[PDB]
Amino acid sequence: PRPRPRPRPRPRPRP
Amino acid sequence: AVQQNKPTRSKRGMRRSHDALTAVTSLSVDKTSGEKHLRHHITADGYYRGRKVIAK
Amino acid sequence: ARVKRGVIARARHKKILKQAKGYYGARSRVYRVAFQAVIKAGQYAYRDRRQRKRQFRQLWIARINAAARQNGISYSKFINGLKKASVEIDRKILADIAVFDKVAFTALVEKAKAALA
Amino acid sequence: VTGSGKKPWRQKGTGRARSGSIKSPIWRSGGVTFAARPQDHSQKVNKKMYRGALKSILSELVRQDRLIVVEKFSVEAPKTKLLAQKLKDMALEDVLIITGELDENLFLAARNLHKVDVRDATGIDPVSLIAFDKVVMTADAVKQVEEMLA
Amino acid sequence: MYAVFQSGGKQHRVSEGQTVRLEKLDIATGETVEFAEVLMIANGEEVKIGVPFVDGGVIKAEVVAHGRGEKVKIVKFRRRKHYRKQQGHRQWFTDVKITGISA
Amino acid sequence: MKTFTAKPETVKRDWYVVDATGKTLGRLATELARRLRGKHKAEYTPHVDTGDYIIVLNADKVAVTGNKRTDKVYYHHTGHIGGIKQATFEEMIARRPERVIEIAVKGMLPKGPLGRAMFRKLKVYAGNEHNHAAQQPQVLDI
Amino acid sequence: METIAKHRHARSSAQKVRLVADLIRGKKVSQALDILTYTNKKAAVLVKKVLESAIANAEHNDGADIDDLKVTKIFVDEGPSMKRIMPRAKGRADRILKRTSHITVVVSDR
RNA sequence: CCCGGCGAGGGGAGUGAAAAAGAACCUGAAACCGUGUACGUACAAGCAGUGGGAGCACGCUUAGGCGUGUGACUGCGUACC
RNA sequence: UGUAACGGGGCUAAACCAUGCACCGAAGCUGCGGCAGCGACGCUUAUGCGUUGUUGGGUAGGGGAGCGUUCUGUAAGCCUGCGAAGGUGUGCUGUGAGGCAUGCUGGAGGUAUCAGAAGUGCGAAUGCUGACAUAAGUAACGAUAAAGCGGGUGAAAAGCCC
Repeated sequence: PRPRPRPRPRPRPRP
Repeated sequence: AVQQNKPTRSKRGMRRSHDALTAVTSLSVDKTSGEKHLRHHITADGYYRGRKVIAK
Repeated sequence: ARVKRGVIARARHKKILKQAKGYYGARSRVYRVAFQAVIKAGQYAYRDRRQRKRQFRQLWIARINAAARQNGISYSKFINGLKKASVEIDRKILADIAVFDKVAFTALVEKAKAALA
Repeated sequence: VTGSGKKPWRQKGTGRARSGSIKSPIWRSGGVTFAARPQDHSQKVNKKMYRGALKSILSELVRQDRLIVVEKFSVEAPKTKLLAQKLKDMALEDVLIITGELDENLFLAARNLHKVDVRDATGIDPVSLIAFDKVVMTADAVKQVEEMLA
Repeated sequence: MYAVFQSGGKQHRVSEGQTVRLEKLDIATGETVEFAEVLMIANGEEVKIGVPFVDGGVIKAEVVAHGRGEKVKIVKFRRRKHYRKQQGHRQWFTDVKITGISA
Repeated sequence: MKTFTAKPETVKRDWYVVDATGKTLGRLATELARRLRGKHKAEYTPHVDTGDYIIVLNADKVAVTGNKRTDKVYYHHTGHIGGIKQATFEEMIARRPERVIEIAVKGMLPKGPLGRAMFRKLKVYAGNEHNHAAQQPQVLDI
Repeated sequence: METIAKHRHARSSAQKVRLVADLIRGKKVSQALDILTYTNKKAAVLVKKVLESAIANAEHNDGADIDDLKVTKIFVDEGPSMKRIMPRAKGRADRILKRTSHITVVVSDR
């Protein structure tokens, strides 16, 4: 029983 | 892509209403040998319209 | 002292599913859904026990107002005429009187008409 | 629980619930949060409370005529047949044989009979004065149980 | 020949011969009961409308039963407020058989 | 005891003929809805259609007070991408004279299968001659 | 006389066999064998073998009258599921079920 | 013994108190999947219940009426934490 | 997005102002029956009351009283192979947690009353284990180097042999 690659993350912003 | 709620036995059953098989109900007796076979098909012995067409 | 909660838990779920007999789908097989259904049905039973006294009273009023207008008098004047005639026959009996015996309702209308006029 | 202290899966990322050890009580093969320990269930009884209760037990016994005082109680031989012959003649079947002096000749004869028990006058207890239907006193046991209770 | 009388908080339209279920009274199982609070007596075009009650009219009835009614489950529930109350109830009744209608 | 409830198989329905000449639409259709629902009979049951059949004649002769003959707009939507259509009272009378009473009665009728069942008993005719003489329909003076 | 005849642990899902079994419910054994002969299903030859086994049990073990013999009741009940592992993409595993069924055929004369 | 591929499986017979104890074997619950029976359902919109309630099928003593199952239609009614 | 600024039909009174009398209208009030708490009460007396007055929506929370399960003493007593426990239905029963009887299966254990001790009551914790659905008989059956025919074997041959 394996997990998942996890949803590809978006480029995080800043102030 | 995925469902929000699972289908019931009704939705499964009403979907499978048209999945019922159909009978053939039209067996034709052979002219000479008198054995059952499909229309326009030779018999298991090898007869078609009275003639021993396959000789085998 | 280890206590196995096998017999008690099964009997508790069977009691709830026994009351949920007759419900559609998972509301009569699944304990999780049936327990919500039984509680909701019990809430409706408590609520509709008051509405039954409301729905029947407004049903009898319709019965009286129908037969009174056949005799030529409105419901508002009929009850007022009956009150002035010292008659305490309720709307339950008055609705049943007009349905079965039309003769007795005409005497009651004439009794209320004489008191009103 | 014999097992590892390793975290099963990652804290985040996975769709599984948060877990830190397979030995958790909400898991199979290991659990029991408040596990029992070998403890002592004996509770303290005051001397005047214990002696006061025994005197109240004995006072109810004479009111229910269950206390039978006799001058002597001793069998000649340790045979259980002649002891079973003895109390049957005085119409007793389930009694507490309490004597002032515990003799081995009577101790052996009452060892096999289920419904009787032989004790020493100093070794009395509340429960046997209640569980047994009748209780029999010899003459000198009364004078020994009187002073020990006072 | 059907008559209307008053009872423990409600009125009934009864006739001689039939039985009616009404509220519990303090009446022994075998003795009879009289209802002098008649409100209307109709006898097949012979009608009597009491004002308030019919003069000289009484209903001589006979009691047969004093049992309790069916069990109703009172359920009080408040969603998302951690409140739930269960209660049952069996209302007492009295089966009353009408034996006499006096005009 | 249990109160009376009319049985649908044992009801006694009747046939009535009314004339819609010079009648106010609201004052007429309400009475038609009252007779269709069965509120005039002493055996009225809210869940049983105990009303009577009604044959209304001269559907195009109905009158409305004020300026409603040209300003009462009958809106209806086709269920399409932009299909909203409207028609005035004067236009609807020339096109579908029988539909004016039917919409007015249906809005005054209860909604549901029973309300649709009692709407079936309303017979509307633009002329003063009907083809239901076989039922012996009596004249209803209203 | 009932003469029950079943075939447990048939290597097929109950859904596929119920399609075939619905064709011969309430039919004569002569007509049912002819229907199952020209039905191009794997369950068609599965239930045909049960039906001829039910016919032979209706003549040897008890009773008689093969021609006057009607298939009154027929049903397919799901049996145990043999579970395997199908290796899928991304290193994950999807567990498959080799579904079985119990094809019970009972045929009588009335 | 018979069917079936000298299969798997099943039906007879026999052992056994019991084979609704047959080796997948004491007791066999629920989820789930079926077959048969009774009713409703192909013009009728929604937490699917509840109050009222016609009809149908049965179970009964009574020859008056209750009970069980379904339930057209109808007022009210937007799950739990 | 659609009338969409009376809920709708619709209304020239079924709109607005003044007056009057009726009727509807809540679980509000009155009638009847039943339960419980609290304070008084004539006198009953560890108690029910002819009573009497009043109260009984409820979160967090506080107080009080109870039901059910396992084990222990009671208890080498009792029930039980003319059938225990468990399971599955029915009929009664109490305000309630529940209890009693019994049809069928099952097959040898269970346990009155009064006390004591809890691993003592699961719907939720993206709770854990096992089983079974769902999507659904749907995608797919894993390089588009390619199969076609005859004979043989076998119950069955596109995939086996020649």
